[PDB]
Amino acid sequence: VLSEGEWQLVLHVWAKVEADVAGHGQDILIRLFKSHPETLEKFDRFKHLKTEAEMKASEDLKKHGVTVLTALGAILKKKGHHEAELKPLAQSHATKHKIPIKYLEFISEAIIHVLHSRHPGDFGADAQGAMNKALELFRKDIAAKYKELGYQG
Ligand code: HEM
Repeated sequence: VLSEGEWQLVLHVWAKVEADVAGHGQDILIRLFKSHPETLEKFDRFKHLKTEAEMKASEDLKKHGVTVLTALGAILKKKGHHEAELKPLAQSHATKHKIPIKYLEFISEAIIHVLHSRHPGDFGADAQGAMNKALELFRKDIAAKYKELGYQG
């Protein structure tokens, strides 16, 4: 359970993300795909992209970055009371898109890296720990729905 102080740190940096959702979404998906190439293979939409330059030029990848960060932002602004928003996301990522929990750990590392790079004055170590905790809470609760459905592994 995050404290109110930890939520404030998370949502303070998140409001900075919201000034450039698309740019962040690009940088986070590119870092995920470069750091963990197995993740790119899960997207038939993107698996043609073979260089970072082709990634950065793809408008469809930039669109999907916005989709991902808009969904994450709506879950973070619920401060933990996010059951309605996670149900459908866990259901599609377990049963349709076939994404292991560990790749949600990987995209959480890429989100934390990109926020540190873009917002270092609002993303010191207090806020990095709080955002770590918020992304762990997201993973914990998606993993419980995976397990329900027979996909925790
Ligand atoms: C912060 C974590 C994530 C969030 C909030 C998120 C959110 C979303 C949303 C909102 C959609 C479209 C609606 C849906 O299908 O449920 C989607 C689609 C999808 N996601 Fe995620 N996602 C996340 C992580 C990942 C990861 C780590 C992968 C792959 C490694 C992944 C793979 C996919 C795929 C393959 C689609 C379908 C894309 C398409 O072909 O249009 N997701 N995601």
